[PDB]
Amino acid sequence: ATVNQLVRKPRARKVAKSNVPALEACPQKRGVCTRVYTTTPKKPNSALRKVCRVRLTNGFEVTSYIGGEGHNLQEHSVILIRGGRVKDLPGVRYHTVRGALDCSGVKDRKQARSKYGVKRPKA
Amino acid sequence: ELQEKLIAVNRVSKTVKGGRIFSFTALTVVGDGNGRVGFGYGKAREVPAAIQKAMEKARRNMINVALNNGTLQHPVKGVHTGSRVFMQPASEGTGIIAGGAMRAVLEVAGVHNVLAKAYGSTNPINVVRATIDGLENMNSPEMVAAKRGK
Amino acid sequence: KIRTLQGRVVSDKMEKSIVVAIERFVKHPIYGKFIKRTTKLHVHDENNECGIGDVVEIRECRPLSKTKSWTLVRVVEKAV
Amino acid sequence: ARYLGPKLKLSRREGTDLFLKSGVRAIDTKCKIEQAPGQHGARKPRLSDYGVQLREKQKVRRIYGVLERQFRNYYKEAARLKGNTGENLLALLEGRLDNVVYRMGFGATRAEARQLVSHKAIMVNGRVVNIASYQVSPNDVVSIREKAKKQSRVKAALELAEQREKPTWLEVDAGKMEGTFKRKPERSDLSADINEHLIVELYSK
Amino acid sequence: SMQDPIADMLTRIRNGQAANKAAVTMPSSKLKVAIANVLKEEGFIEDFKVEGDTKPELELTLKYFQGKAVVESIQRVSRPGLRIYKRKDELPKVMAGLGIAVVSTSKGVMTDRAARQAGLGGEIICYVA
Amino acid sequence: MVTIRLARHGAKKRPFYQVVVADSRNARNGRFIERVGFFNPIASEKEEGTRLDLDRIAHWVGQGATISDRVAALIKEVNKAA
RNA sequence: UAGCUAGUAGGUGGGGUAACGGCUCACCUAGGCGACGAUCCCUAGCUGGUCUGAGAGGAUGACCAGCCACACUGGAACUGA
RNA sequence: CCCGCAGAAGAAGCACCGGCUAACUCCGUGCCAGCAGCCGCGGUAAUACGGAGGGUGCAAGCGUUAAUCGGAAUUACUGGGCGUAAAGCGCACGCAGGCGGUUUGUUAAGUCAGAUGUGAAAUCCCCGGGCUCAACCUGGGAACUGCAUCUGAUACUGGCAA
Repeated sequence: ATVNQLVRKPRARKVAKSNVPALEACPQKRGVCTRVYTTTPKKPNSALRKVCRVRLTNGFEVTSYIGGEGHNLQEHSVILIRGGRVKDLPGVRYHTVRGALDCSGVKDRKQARSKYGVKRPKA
Repeated sequence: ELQEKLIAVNRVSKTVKGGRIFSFTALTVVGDGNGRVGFGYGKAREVPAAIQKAMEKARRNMINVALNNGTLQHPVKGVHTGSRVFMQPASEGTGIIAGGAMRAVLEVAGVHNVLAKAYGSTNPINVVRATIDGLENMNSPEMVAAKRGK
Repeated sequence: KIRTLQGRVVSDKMEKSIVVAIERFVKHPIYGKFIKRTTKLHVHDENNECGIGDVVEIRECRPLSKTKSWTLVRVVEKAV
Repeated sequence: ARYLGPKLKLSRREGTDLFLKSGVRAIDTKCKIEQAPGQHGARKPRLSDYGVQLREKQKVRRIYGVLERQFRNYYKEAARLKGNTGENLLALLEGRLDNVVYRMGFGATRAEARQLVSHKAIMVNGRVVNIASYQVSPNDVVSIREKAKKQSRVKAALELAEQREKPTWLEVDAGKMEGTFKRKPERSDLSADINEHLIVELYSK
Repeated sequence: SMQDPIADMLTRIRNGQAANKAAVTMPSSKLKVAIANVLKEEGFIEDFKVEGDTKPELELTLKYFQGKAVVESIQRVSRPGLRIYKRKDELPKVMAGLGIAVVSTSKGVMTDRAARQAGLGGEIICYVA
Repeated sequence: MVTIRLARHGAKKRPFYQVVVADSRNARNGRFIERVGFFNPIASEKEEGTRLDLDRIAHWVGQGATISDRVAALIKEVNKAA
């Protein structure tokens, strides 16, 4: 704080590391989804949350949430993980992109349709 | 030509014998549009009684400000409790660009185009109190020249 | 004229050469405080007249060894 | 890239006549103005501070028919120019070619003037300008070409030019169907009710 | 120990204005009489008087306009820990010109107006607001 | 060899050539010793289209600089005045 | 990461280069660097600039332009301005 | 680029609507299905979930994700703190370092003023010009806050002498 003390040793704010080690800080990665689960949340909430566990293409084995009502994932099903924490499940840090490699769009959906991988219904 | 406006209403509580009792606090600022700024606090059991006590206290307890053409004169810093507040005259630096609860007091104060930036705490009850203190100890070139001879 | 510097002898013991500390007094780029700052230079002198603790002026010349691109002009202020 | 919808709906959310259907008749009479901008339009909004700033910007864009990236660029240009940024912003919106064609009475609305400008019916200084946002300099002559002169629209539009207030910074003359943008409009020469400090403060947050 | 007698002088004047003191004495020097002459010239003090022979004592008769005090805020800028030397373009105005800043220029101890008019910057001693 | 030559700087299908003095083995739009005028082959039919500092050109040709065919054509165009 | 350095630091003489120079060799001296951070370790092409910022700064250095380095990997020279 | 032809004829999505944050009701579900940036919604009349109607914001785009700066005065040089919130070494002595009462003389290193050389061009900024306008291209200037040298000033700081 004294200016001599800063000449001797300057200020230094820490690095504030990343929530998502999707390495290189890439927007999506792809993985193999080693298994598929349902997992109970933390205390104020209760549900069964549909969550896969994925061997990414960079080596990391990370678990990942599966959005929307109902999926078609089973154990090999190469998916595209996205980045984004589900706070209610302890330790999922990622999401799966619905409407991507082996992850179909959400069936019978009409609103917020782009974020669930669903094409525009012809009418 | 009174130009009143309310900044913040809150629900405070008391915790008596049988449960809690909920009261409402207003915080308003009135001002004519040419100096003459006041604020009033006022608290009551319902919201319209609270705002009415706040306006009624704010119409009295009103302070003169030595404005420039449409704005401040020199950059001024006002502090109150934990809330430190800067202002800069911004000689036609268009539009009142102040924080919340400072935009209102500067709006009804009659100033039009200053630059602000509140620091510290930014509780609305103390960020005015730090704008009036501020606009109160801002003096004009005919007051400084009155003090120091010329 | 020539550009020269002034400094003091920091050590002596080498075979027709000397080493001179220069004190430049430079403002800190962030903090705005004028701070002393040295520059040690290996300086040549024929017949090694200046001892330790002196003050000597110094000019730049061709290379005479590794580093050593500096040679004295005038020894002042030798007082022990 | 332009609005293409119900116009009087936009004029009804703002609560104010935005001159979006000037056309044949008088004051609206079939708008249900003020009453219902949608299904819950009978509700008073109790609008916020962001809501009043936003709603002022939307009033101005929906008047002059400008979208947001273009408006935002006008704010950057009005900011960098010397003077008063609100007044500079209205001076940039008033020098638009479709606006100057509307002010001269060549189009009934600003969309009709924008279609006259768009369909190569308008010259400035003897050169045809196809562009809605051409920035008309002072002491310019903007006129209608020989094609699309003596078409019905413009005649009718000049018929309803006399019902309005005849802007001071123009030479409106409808005999030859040519006009002269003489000077930049003063802030006190236009509309009196738009609050441009609200849109300065909207973009300055 | 005393290492900044100028800031000591300005401290004497802040605490004399704050205590409704009529006059302020201190040990005197050439720089304090230079600054005090600038303050009398610009109207922040009423008068000064240097007495003594072998131990000079500067005395500043202070000003009070109304009940309020005239010297609203006097600050020391170029302290010994960190000295501040401005050019003629970097030379600041205090309270947007309503309040002088005493700069020590090579021509002498002047104000900001007087040294910006003289065309030369220097070492900015104190803000008087 | 130093060459007084043109260097293409405008947009696509709209060249603006700046006549510079470069060491001839540099790139075209690369390193130059000094620029000495310009040449716009369009510009409009207004006033100039080309201005070109003849004193510095005469300096460099005095030094030993060569001149490309366009720069020679431009000096043959702007002869002393026209 | 607190000690590092024996062609190492300097001198004399011989050689070498287009050119000064431990550049190289013989001999002599015992230096030199280092807490104003040497040495070691991790990372990294550098700059004009770019992005953000009221500013001071913070991040970055894709295109465009200046400089350096590399040309499968390790080394070497030949020709030649 | 200009002119002629036929006909509105070939040409509108995406996110959001509990608060922050502009924009609301009905129906389905009933701690489920699911949502979520934070606060948190959902255990039967859910403006927060899914659909519909309606609206809001942007628009040939619109959202999400990753990354940077901002907000963050939450590393504070400008511009923070330390009795009790995190923070005064258990207390001293003291080297290197930082700072240093007062007067006169000299120097002029810091400091200040001017000049010169340089700080490539582009980029940013200003005043203009050309592409129908704009983006874009471009003319002239300003700027590049720097460094070096020379000429001065001597109030403050430093050196030297008393």
